[PDB]
Amino acid sequence: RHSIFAVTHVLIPVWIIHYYLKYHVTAKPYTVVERKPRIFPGDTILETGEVIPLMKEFPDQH
Amino acid sequence: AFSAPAAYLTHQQKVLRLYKRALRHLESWCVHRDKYRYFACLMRARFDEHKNEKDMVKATQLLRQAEEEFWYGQHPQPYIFPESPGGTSYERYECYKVPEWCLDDWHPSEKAMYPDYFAKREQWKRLRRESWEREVKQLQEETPPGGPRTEALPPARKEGDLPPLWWHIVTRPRERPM
Amino acid sequence: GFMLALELNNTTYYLKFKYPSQTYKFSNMLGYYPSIMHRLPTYHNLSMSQKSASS
Amino acid sequence: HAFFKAMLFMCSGSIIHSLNDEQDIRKMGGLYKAMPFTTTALIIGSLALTGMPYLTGFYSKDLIIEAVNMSYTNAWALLMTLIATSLTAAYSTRIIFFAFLGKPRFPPLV
Amino acid sequence: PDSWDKDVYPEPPRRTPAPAPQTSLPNPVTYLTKIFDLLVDRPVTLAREFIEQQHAKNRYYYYHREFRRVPDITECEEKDILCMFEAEMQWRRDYKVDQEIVNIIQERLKACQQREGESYRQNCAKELEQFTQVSKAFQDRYSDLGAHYSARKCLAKQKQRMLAERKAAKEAAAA
Amino acid sequence: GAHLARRYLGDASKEPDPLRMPTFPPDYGFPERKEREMVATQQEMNDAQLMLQQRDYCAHYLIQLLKCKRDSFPNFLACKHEQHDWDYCEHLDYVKRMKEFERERRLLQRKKRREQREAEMARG
Amino acid sequence: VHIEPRYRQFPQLTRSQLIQAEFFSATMWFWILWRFWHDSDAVLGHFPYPDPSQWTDEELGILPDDE
Amino acid sequence: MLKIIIPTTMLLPMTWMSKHNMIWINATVHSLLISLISLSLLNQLGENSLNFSLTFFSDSLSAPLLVLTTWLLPLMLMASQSHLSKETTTRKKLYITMLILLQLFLIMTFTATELILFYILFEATLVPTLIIITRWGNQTERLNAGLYFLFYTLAGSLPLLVALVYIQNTTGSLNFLIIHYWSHPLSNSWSNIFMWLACIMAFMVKMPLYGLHLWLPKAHVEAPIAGSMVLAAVLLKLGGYGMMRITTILNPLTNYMAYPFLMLSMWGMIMTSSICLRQTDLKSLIAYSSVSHMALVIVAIMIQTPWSFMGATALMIAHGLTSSMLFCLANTNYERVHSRTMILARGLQTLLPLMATWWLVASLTNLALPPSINLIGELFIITASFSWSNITIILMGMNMMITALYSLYMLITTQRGKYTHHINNIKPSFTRENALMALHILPLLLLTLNPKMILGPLY
Amino acid sequence: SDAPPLTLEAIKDRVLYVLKLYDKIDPEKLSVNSHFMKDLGLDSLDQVEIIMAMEDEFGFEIPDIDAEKLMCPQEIVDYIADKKDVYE
Amino acid sequence: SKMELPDYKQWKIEGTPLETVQEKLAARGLRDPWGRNEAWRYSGGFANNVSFVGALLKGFKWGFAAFVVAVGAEYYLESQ
Amino acid sequence: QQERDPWYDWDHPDLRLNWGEPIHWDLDMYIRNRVDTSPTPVSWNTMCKHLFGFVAFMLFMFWVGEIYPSYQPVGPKQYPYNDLYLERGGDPTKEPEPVVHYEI
Amino acid sequence: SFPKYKPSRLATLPATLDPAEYDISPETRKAQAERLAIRSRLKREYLLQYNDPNRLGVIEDPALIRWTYARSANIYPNFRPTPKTSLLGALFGIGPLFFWYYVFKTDRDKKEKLIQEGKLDQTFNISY
Ligand SMILES: CCCCCCCCCCCCCCCCCC(=O)OC[C@H](COP(=O)([O-])OCC(O)COP(=O)([O-])OC[C@@H](COC(=O)CCCCCCCCCCCCCCCCC)OC(=O)CCCCCCCCCCCCCCCCC)OC(=O)CCCCCCCCCCCCCCCCC
Ligand SMILES: CCCCCCCCCCCCCCCCC[C@@H](O)O[C@H](CO[C@H](O)CCCCCCCCCCCCCCC)COP(=O)(O)OCC[N+](C)(C)C
Ligand SMILES: CCCCCCCC/C=C\CCCCCCCC(=O)O[C@H](COC(=O)CCCCCCC/C=C/CCCCCCCC)COP(=O)(O)OCCN
Ligand SMILES: *OP(=O)(O)OCC(C)(C)[C@@H](O)C(=O)NCCC(=O)NCCSC(=O)CCCCCCCCCCC
Repeated sequence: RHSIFAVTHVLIPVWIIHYYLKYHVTAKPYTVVERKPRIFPGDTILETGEVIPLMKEFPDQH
Repeated sequence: AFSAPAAYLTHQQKVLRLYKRALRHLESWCVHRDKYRYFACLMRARFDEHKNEKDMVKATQLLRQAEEEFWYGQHPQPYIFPESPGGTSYERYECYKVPEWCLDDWHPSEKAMYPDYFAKREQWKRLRRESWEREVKQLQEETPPGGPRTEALPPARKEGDLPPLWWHIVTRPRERPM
Repeated sequence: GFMLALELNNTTYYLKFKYPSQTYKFSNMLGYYPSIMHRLPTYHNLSMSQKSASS
Repeated sequence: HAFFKAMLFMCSGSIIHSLNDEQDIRKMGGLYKAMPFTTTALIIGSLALTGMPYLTGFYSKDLIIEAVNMSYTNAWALLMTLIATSLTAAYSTRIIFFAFLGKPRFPPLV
Repeated sequence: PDSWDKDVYPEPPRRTPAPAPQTSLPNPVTYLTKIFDLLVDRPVTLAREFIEQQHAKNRYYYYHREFRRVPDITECEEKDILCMFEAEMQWRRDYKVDQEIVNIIQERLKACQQREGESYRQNCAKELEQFTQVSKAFQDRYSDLGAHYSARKCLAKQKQRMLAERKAAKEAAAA
Repeated sequence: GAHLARRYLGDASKEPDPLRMPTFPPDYGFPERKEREMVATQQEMNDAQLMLQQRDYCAHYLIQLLKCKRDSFPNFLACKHEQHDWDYCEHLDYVKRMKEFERERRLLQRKKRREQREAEMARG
Repeated sequence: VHIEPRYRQFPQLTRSQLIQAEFFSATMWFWILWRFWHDSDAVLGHFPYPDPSQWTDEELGILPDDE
Repeated sequence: MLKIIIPTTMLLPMTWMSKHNMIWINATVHSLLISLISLSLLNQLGENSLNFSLTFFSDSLSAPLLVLTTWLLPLMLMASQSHLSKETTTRKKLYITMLILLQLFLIMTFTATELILFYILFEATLVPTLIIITRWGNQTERLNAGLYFLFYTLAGSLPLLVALVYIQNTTGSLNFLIIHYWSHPLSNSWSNIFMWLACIMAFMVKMPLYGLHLWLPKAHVEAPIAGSMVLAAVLLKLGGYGMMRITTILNPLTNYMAYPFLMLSMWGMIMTSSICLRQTDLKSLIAYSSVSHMALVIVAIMIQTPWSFMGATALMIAHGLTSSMLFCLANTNYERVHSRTMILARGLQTLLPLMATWWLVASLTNLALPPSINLIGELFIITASFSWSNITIILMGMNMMITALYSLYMLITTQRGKYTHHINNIKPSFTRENALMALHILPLLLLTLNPKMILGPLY
Repeated sequence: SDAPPLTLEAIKDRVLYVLKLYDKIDPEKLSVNSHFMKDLGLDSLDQVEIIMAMEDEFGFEIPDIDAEKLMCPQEIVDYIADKKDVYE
Repeated sequence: SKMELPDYKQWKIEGTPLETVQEKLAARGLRDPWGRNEAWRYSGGFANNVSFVGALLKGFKWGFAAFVVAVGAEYYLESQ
Repeated sequence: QQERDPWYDWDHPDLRLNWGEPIHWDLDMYIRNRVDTSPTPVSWNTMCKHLFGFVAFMLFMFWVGEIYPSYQPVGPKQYPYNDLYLERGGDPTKEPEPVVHYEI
Repeated sequence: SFPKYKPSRLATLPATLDPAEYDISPETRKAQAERLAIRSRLKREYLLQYNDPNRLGVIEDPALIRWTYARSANIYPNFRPTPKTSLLGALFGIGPLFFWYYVFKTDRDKKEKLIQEGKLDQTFNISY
């Protein structure tokens, strides 16, 4: 009774939505398409371990 | 809205209506209170200037020019009371007004609630039923043979009578029914 | 805009009354757009719907 | 705009409710001290709407004006935009002056 | 996933960057992600694994229907109704398959546009070219047939196009 | 703005037309011009997914600013130096554009003056 | 909270509403002053507008009217 | 197909052998069961139709029409038993017999393989409707309206017969499959022009096409509730079904001969929509809205594109359901106040709130509120017409603007405002009427989730 | 909540309060049943201003055909009570 | 509830702009009979009201004090 | 129907009609939910003149401002890689005319 | 003395500016009295049925039936073919049809001629 509302109106709906998305929606191709993450010089790739080279010796007009 | 209208408005009523309308529009123009009092005294003096004119043609002409001046100088957005015909709450509560005869269609389970109210309603219905013929007879006897010249209605004249055509006037729903 | 609006608002405190100008009448009546466009086209359409289309 | 416009409307509704469903500003007098919280809320909202610096509306409206000022723009459009920017403060002043300043003009039953 | 074919629905290798923090402040996104994983993800995967165990106890299969190749409308006689009917049915099936091919190409194009972000104009030229070619072929085949279309009308359209191409080739050869 | 008043109220042929500009070769008066240098490579700009309008000669500072945004996310008040550097680079680009505008304007007011002087020298 | 109509007198007021209004007004003014003292360049600008008349004809590559 | 026809026939001895107080219950129950059985026809193929035998076949175009026709009969029985209470048992059974015969004729008409049988049943549908209108109507005009219903149709349908028996004398068959497979182009000659006119105008009259639409505001107004329901929901769609069927043999002449009918339809949309704005009669307003909606289907069929055909099918089904519901809602008010004047009874939302909700839903569906199938059909027809011609968007959209105007006006006049004072006999809505509106509106919203069921053979 | 349930005594008090604030009316001679013409020696233009003062007092507008008839404070109180459905 | 109207004899136009209106009307030979009816709008808590600029600067003093104390603290704390 | 007295005790107050009185041929157009013919503070043919004049003046001023635009004393914005030719559509097998930007 | 107000169809003349209410004759007063008498008799006839306790249903208004009948059923019997009626009918029923036919025919012929010579950019026009 302290937090019954938070499980009947939030937790159950998010459980159902997560199940439907994870195991039914993504079972088909191109259903959930995400924007490509931004890659900047000096970043490290988590898949291949590649390191992006730095950005070519700034003129350094400071 | 209760008084029966007349066939025409006399000169005095027209001048009084013009005075009230001009004062209202002047208050609309003069927002501040002291300024409105000043110019209302000025307007009252202007009206009293011709308070004792005995030339009816001259009085009618003066009223005509006053009306023309008012129409030229009226406020395009005069102040209107909220429940007035032009106000922001004119017919706001009409959707909540329900006629009383609908209570006759209530289910007996609904009438089980509010028993005293429905007993009093039955008393009122009996009182209405018992006095209709007398009201009809009074209307027939008082009305001239040609017909009613105005919409004014006569009051009850004997002891145990009610004024003719009283049910719908008395049993108005409310001004704030809900 | 703040200063002119405040000045013309303080102007209303004076004990002077004068009839409105045509610019104020245009501004207050919404450029006479509802007073014209809600009356002429609607009247013409509702009159043609009965005089010719229906009758 | 969503924030301060919605809260300005709630302040207007609060005034209307407190003045017995009266919406004409000509019958609203001195509410600066009678309704301090509503008064301060409407003052903050009018300041934000007019583009007071470092308020919410400053970060969008002033940049909009500066962007119109440095674009290949129709000159009449720029002039009308500036005049509208002035008229915004004009009607904000109208609202504040006729709703919160001066002497009361509502029915005496407070 | 293995549900669909990766050759028919390709996507780039999905390069992602490793988290490299600079400030000492905590990341609310990481805390909320951990909360979502502990509170939402785990019950869902438990329920799904239970459902999968239940499904594995009853394994039955369904098959893709194979349709033989029947003679087309070009090999049918003028008023021979049976081969005409069979060829028309085969043509309708081919029309539906072509529609679905166009649909697959369009899905590729949509996924390209969403995935590439702000570089979609440059990084999706191949998808646009494939869609242009497929759309041109489909327009040459089935466009302007209208309602009450049939294999005969498509054959007549192809014959008219072939006459136009032959005339154009003859005109070009005269130069 | 003054240039608007001079172009619209004065002689239009004495001032540049922004749509058709520049009308003179880049080496008409300069003895030697070095090509403008770009730091960020095309692949870096493509991977950073910069807007096409954002892909200018100041793109490297913008890339640094975006990287510092992403790195220190909860502290949204940390990239003062990067934002300042990007703004300074854009300011330099704008002053270069103004320099080009002024050069073109004075080239136009010099060319027609020279032609009119040559014509006046050939009156008789 | 229970306040009565007053009929031609100033309405009854509570301490909480007055202190809340004053506190929020002071908060807004403090925010404005703090941001101005920290982010003046957002209003007064950060870089100066150069004067085109101050640019030499050698900076812009301009021949001395004889070539 | 006989598994649906034979129970409909068996409804007659059932009705005639039932008790004096049990006809309505049994008829409603068994008609609903027949509707449940007819629901099985929705399992269509993607290439060719369901050829049950040499005589009857079912395509994706006629399956929704069959389902709607079978579904309408229980609603007609529910709506008719109120005003037929004082009627004698024999005349009640005669009315139910008329309804059953109409349903059987429609069932056979929508499934006939051969055109002459289709014409025979499509003309046989006239007799029960005429009998119902001229016998159980309420006013003296019901006779004249009946004549308008009888001679408008026949004058258009008699040449059609002369055309059909002519075609079989040249091609050798009138079977629809043979006609489709052995189709040949129509030459541009006066004889072919008049054969095109003969094969078309019979279906234009039943739509009705603007100009030949005068019979409808009479027949729909003076008919009883069930007569108007069957006229609006199903009988108007016979012209569309026949025209969609017969436009196969008319190409390529349809490119040239459709211009007058297209112009008539696109201008009649505006004319009828404007007429709806000034109508003192509610039933007449609904009748005119029916013509305004059918002009769109006429245009869609005339322009001859797959999107237009899908839109026409969806719009036909949606308009049938919507017009039936609107006629029921108007009849509920009429049975209280005994007058069809729209402004006589006002402010009914205060007195009948749930009926006001039904009115609101019907009005919203009428003006094609998305994602209702009305909107789907209208939008498909609009896109097909825009492909046909861009300038068409000027008219259709205008019609849309008028369509929302007279609908909500119709809602405002009867439901909003203040109640009229002198009326005091407005009883609470019965369970029968509320169930009737619920059964009218729930399938309408259910069809949104599965639009492909009502998109025709072109899907 | 909203405005209190105003009563007959409140209406009479407010009407007499507004009338007593009128300079042309002597507060001592004023009574509930005091006629505006006979007892107080006023004119029609004065009655119009009294009606307007009543309207400003109670925040609602009285139609002129109803306003002309109200000749003593008791009539004004009765009219306001009939307007606002006040029974006590 | 359970409240009665204030005394009507206290509503005097004294010290209010109604005096100004009365004097300019007496300079014309006329009088204001409704002047007292409005005196309540100038008598009690409504006697004095703030101006527009004062209204805008509602909490400027407290906010300015907080701003200056915070700035003074931070400026000297930054000199570690 | 709006011009009729709103303070009269009409038999139909919303419609402002009395029982038995003759009804206008065009009542449904004047129902006051619709076309209004009430007198206005400013006469017709003057409001029309003012509105048409304001609209025409606005249109003419907008056209004039289009003819005389407003801009800043700057040159065109310069983009490095052939004005971003590869990004702005592509076609990498063309090698377009080099656009050259020099320092100033 | 002031700018005069002139009435229009959609902005009628106000009652206070109408001279008819400022030139009164005994016959004018008699006409006003007769109008009031008719209105009062109609009001009494309505109120007698309105307040009747025995009455249950809708009070039938002959004016409303007359209005509806005149608007719907009385039109054709009172129609006569006249040059004005014939011209108005021909215009409003024939002109729009041929105007739209001409517009659509012109547009479609232009489009078909563009298609025939193959310059319309019909790419990606799969659906129709
Ligand atoms: C930074 C460098 C720039 C410096 C610029 C120079 C410095 C400023 C310049 C001064 C500009 C105007 C400033 C004074 C404001 C006017 C206030 C006033 O009292 O006016 C008196 C009078 C109205 O007073 P009233 O009727 O006695 O008051 C009645 C009671 O007070 C009723 O009392 P109430 O309580 O109802 O209050 C009524 C309302 C006042 O009632 C009104 O509505 C009248 C005020 C009209 C405001 C119009 C201002 C802008 C209009 C733009 C229009 C564009 C073209 C439209 C022309 C269409 C032609 C058909 O009072 C207010 O609420 C406050 C007024 C607003 C003050 C703030 C305005 C500031 C913005 C304007 C100045 C621009 C500064 C920024 C510019 C930056 C650009 C770089 O209006 C006028 O006579 C003048 C209006 C000004 C424009 C009208 C032009 C003449 C119209 C006909 C011309 C011939 C046409 C021939 C046919 C052609 C056909 C093609
Ligand atoms: C209220 C609504 C009722 C329904 C309305 C139905 C509309 C029916 C109209 C039929 C449309 C087309 C019919 C004939 C096609 C063309 C008609 C004619 O205008 O075109 C010219 C025809 O030329 C002349 O105009 C001949 C026709 C003139 C005589 C006909 C009288 C038309 C007057 C309108 C009568 C009203 C119709 C409705 C009657 C109630 C073309 O010139 P041409 O190239 O040589 O002929 C080509 C046709 N060929 C190939 C068969 C030879
Ligand atoms: C509610 C009003 C509805 C009006 C319906 C009536 C319109 C029908 C149109 C005319 C129908 C007649 C066509 C009959 C069937 C045609 C079959 C056919 O192809 O025969 C033609 C012959 O076509 C005809 O003979 C038909 C001519 C018309 C005769 C009757 C005239 C009736 C009025 C015709 C014009 C009106 C049409 C539009 C009516 C408008 C109604 C508003 C060719 O035959 P062959 O002799 O073999 O020629 C080839 C070998 N040389
Ligand atoms: O005291 P009562 O018995 O009630 O009657 C008083 C009255 C004087 C009306 C009557 O006794 C009488 O004798 N009337 C004679 C006619 C008469 O007075 N004619 C003159 C008309 S008054 C007038 O001209 C007022 C001038 C002011 C113009 C008003 C317009 C205001 C401008 C608009 C402001 C926004």
